[PDB]
Amino acid sequence: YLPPVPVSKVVSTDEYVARTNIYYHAGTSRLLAVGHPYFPIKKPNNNKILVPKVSGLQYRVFRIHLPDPNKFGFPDTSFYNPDTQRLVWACVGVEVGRGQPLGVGISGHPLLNKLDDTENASAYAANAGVDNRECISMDYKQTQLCLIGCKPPIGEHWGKGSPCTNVAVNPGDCPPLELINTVIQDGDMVDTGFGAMDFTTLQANKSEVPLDICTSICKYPDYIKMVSEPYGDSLFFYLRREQMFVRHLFNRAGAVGENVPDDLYIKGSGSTANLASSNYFPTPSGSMVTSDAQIFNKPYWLQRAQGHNNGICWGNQLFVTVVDTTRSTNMSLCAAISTSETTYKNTNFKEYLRHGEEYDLQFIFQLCKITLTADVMTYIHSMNSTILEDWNFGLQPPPGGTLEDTYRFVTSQAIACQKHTPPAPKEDPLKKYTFWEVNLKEKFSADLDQFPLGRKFLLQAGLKAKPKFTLGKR
Amino acid sequence: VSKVVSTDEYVARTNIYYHAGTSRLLAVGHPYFPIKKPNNNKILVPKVSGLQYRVFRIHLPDPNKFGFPDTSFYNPDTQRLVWACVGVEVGRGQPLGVGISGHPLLNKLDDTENASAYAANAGVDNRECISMDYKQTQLCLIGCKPPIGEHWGKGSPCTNVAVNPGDCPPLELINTVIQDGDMVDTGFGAMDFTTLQANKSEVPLDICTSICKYPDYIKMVSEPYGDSLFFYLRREQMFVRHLFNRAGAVGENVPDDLYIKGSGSTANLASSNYFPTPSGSMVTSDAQIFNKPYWLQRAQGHNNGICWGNQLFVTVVDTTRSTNMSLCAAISTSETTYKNTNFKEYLRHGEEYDLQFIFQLCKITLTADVMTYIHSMNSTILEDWNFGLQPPPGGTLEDTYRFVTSQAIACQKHTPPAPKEDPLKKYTFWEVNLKEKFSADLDQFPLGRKFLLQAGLKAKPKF
Amino acid sequence: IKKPNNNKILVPKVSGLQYRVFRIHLPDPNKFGFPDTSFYNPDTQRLV
Amino acid sequence: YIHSMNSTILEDWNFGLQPPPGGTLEDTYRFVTSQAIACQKHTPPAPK
Repeated sequence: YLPPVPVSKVVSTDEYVARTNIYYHAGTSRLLAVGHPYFPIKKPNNNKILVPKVSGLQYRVFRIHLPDPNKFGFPDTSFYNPDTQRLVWACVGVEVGRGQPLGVGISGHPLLNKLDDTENASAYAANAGVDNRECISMDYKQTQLCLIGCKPPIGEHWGKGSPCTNVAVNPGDCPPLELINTVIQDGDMVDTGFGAMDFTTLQANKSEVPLDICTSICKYPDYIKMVSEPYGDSLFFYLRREQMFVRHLFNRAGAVGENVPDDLYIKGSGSTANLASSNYFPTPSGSMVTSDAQIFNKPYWLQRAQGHNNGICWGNQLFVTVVDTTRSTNMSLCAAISTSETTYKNTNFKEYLRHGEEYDLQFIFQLCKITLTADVMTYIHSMNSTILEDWNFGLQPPPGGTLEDTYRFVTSQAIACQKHTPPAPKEDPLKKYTFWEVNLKEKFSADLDQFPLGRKFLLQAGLKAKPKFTLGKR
Repeated sequence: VSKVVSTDEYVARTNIYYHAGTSRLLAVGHPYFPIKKPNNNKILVPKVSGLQYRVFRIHLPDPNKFGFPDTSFYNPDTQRLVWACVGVEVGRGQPLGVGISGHPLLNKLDDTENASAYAANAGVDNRECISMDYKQTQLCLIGCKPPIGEHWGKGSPCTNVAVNPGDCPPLELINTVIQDGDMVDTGFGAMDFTTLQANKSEVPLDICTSICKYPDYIKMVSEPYGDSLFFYLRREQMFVRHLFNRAGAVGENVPDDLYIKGSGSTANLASSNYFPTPSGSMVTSDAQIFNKPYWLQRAQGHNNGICWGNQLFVTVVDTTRSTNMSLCAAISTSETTYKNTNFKEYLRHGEEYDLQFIFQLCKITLTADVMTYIHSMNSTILEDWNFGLQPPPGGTLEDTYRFVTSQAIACQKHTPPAPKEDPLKKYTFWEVNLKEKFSADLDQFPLGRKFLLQAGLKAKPKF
Repeated sequence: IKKPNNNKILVPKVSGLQYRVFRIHLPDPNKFGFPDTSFYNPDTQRLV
Repeated sequence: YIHSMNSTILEDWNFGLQPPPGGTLEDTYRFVTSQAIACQKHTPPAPK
């Protein structure tokens, strides 16, 4: 309804939204974490962990919340009746601080699938034995990237799907592969260049790769999928950098999975008629870091983006994804169980492994208003109705009469508390999805000049009315 | 627009007033329990006492059907008519006197008011025959939605600790619609004794099975439209009389550090539980809230005396008339030497109210906002009106006739399901029909002329 | 009510005879949105 | 007069120091945790 008829050409978010005259910033200072690089340290008898597995290799998701435009007001509001009009945060600019010293903590595995070196063969190697696996480590591809939007980022991975049923499933068959997209979660594992997939399922050996990735299913972001969003709300911006190069050239150790056609060579003799393993694998090697590759510690100013979405954070909500390989340093240390004896005894000493983390979030914001027609209300509810859930705004559809309400009696009880300890209604439909959280809703300064970040923005766009305290000469 | 508005906005007041009312009421029953044939489940006598609550559902006929001496002043197309309730009365004819109740086996230890010596040891089944008076109370409740009560009750405990037999059940606050026949508080609080009291002897008969309930003014008035009640009045009083003990195994011992260990007779701790004996006080002719007119102009809710769906509610409870007349019949009229074996004893109990209602007539103009706002409030209202349409279906049907002719066309007629109108039909309670009783004159009635007297403008023919 | 060996309360002691204090916080009105705030200056002024 | 009455009042507002400059200019905010190994943010007492 309303007079004209439903033409299908979308509006881009700077159509209806209006940019206010006023700006803000707040944010947390920093964060830490420690952890063991390889695996979590737990109470051995229990299943509960004393320590989680932690590394820079872990995708770190971050989700931030903002105060209500209606409840949280501001020094000059003059421009709106809350009846017909509402307000929304807009994200003009973003920072990421990283304060660690830069270095690599690497990793490896105590049993690695390996056969031989293919680089220079001075003799024909032996034949497949029983469990020749060995203890080997490797560096990883270096990577830096940043992700910003109101919907979570969406990665992808390989997986084993169900094959169409023809060949009777035989243990040891080559399993079918399938390419699967999924939401990114916290603690998730960067690719090593060995691909986003499930090793533990798809590799029965489990010894093919270092511990960290062997456990989990690594994921990789899809620009194709994500940016495809005709809203732009998944992500309206990003940057990325990565590098890799080859180091060593090896063979797999195990029974040949799928045989080589013999017509591809000429028949051998002695042990040369015995085909050594044809499965080769490269050795990824991280490269030299630099000071200038950092995509961090530097301001960005995001005005136009690829989607209709322009810098709008719907539902008081904003996301950031961060990937750094530079700070991956894992420090080693030991405490001696006996400090008496003056002779060095490896048994006296238990070496220990911990890892650092540091982070910053500092967020400019510009406030914004919406004028409401049904047309407006149509699209958004059409777009996503949940935004007309939390925010009525003030209104259900333009009648928007109240609900003959339930006003809550749960406030304290007799130890009944299923007025809910099985908690309150609605949800985050993504609440199941684990990832890290911070509330800023308390922090906002009314003027920027207090902070190092902001004044840059005052500097960047220049000062219209420069701060004047009538000090200095009069 | 959101945010409910004062009904006097869109409603307009007319120039016409009407009156109707029942002739009267007179009720008889047994106070303590209902009577039924011993083998049968059918009631021989219904249980009746003043202590029981009284609900009154009062229908009105749709005024839009009610032709006026001049109907021209409105258009039946664009508009409707809905009744406004200006003023309300409650008649009571019984002579004022107080009833009473008790129980033949009452859990009791001893008198705690004065003790010259430490008590004895609890035996088995020391319960006694003792009675007490209930708190005096008067209240009145008026509105277009059912009066909302509340009570304590047992909820589902947290599942952590395994409940052993005799453990303390957790407690819960439970709203419900108020039903007729339910019991006033005795001062023992609104809850279900049946569930939370296994002894069944902890209170006098009348309330033992039922659930005493009490109106929660907050949640009631908390309704946005006020349609639960737009008005009320309340009076009650109580004072203490006796001080007793519960007799039974102690559920939870007192921490010893709260006292000093005794010895001999003082070694055993007497029952810790005390419960009061509530007492009604002197009744008076002055505090009666009945037999006197009321005038409802402005209420707490945005609803101003608007009765939606031709429906209006009255909830009235009083203990002042609780008088229980006792009577006796003789099984043998011969002997002149009296014998207690000769007489059967019975208890019957009277009840009398009366109802007279003013009404004012009101028209509603429509727009979309109007139509929606109501439909927002309660859409069932428009159903009883003629607006909301609702195109029907129905292209074709195949009648095959005839069916009892047993060449089989299928087996067929399945659509009774919607005589159903009252959603509260599950709730049984007192009923009255005024629909016939309207009249267009306030002069011929005792009540009405006061309405004129108050607002003035006596207008009567000449003689 | 408390577990007999424990020091932790099983049930809180409650009776009408107990006094009741109520502390009531308000949020700072100097952060708080008004349909029109221009009637004052947040610099030279305050709100309580 | 206010500072006479109760000085703690001026703290909760702005107005940290007597005429119109502003600021408590040593360093302010810090957090050392997230997940649980290192001895918690609450090993130090609550200052406020």
